Amino acid sequence: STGSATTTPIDSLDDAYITPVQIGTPAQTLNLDFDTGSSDLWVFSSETTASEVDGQTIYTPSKSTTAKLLSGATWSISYGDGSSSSGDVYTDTVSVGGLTVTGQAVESAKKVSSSFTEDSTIDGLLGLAFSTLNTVSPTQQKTFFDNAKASLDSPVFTADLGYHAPGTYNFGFIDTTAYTGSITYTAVSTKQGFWEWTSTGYAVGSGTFKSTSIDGIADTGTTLLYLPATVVSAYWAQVSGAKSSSSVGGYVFPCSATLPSFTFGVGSARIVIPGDYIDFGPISTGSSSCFGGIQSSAGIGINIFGDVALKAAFVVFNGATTPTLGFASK
Repeated sequence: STGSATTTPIDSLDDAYITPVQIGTPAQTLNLDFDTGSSDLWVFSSETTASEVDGQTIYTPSKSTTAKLLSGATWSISYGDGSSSSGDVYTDTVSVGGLTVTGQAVESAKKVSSSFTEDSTIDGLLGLAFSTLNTVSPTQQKTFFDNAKASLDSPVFTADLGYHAPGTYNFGFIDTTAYTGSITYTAVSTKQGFWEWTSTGYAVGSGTFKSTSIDGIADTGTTLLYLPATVVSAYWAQVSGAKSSSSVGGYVFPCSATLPSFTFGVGSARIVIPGDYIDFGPISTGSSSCFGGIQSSAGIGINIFGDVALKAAFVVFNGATTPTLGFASK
């Protein structure tokens, strides 16, 4: 089987992308943030504290004839950005882009942190990291991809995120018309539960490529590109007036500046992030200080190839017995 769904930016900055997901019978369609950095499929629901719901579409298990409470199971998750959610668990039928999984664990939120409440466009998350990170207790649950992968024509999914435009998540096939050139595959470590890989280096603008190993994770649920402070400093040094601001929480630059591109290595191949993808706009409405899309990872513990990086590529998440990642230009 295969599936194919369009993913749409939630705002003019590409701060996140939402993909419609059909849950239950009759279908309830919720717009979920596909997140290759986590492993829980959780949703706003009829069980979420009413004061913590503000415009989201909710899943109501009682209205689904295929929903079944997963007796005793609870979940609680805290994300790298300090947000969190928790609740109980149903199994139900879940379909993405025509691909259907029966018995999928659908984590119903009873509580969500403020950042989720305040974002009316995201109705939950669909984790696509490895199932070892799933938070359901006492019986850990499988991700949608893990449940689907036996049925898929090929055990893969692809992320083709758009720059200021919709893109595509495909399951079970590689759309050879969606990219240019060839796909370069690179090794993945699953030891932390992430799509963790090692970039071969970087270049800033038209500068020379620096060969150096940069271990990091491919994370569709992170907006920005977080890299070691040495790399980030080398990038912003090429932007006149750019500076790291403790008050704002990272590198800012004059909105009048033209940003250089940033290149990252995938084996012997190179992915070029155009400079315009690194512009996240004014730090506050009307300000002439703009927020940079490449930031330091020093205070994270891990480098993160977020959407700024991934949207410059056609990315293959190969879930074969020995997983790999593939990157092509597009």
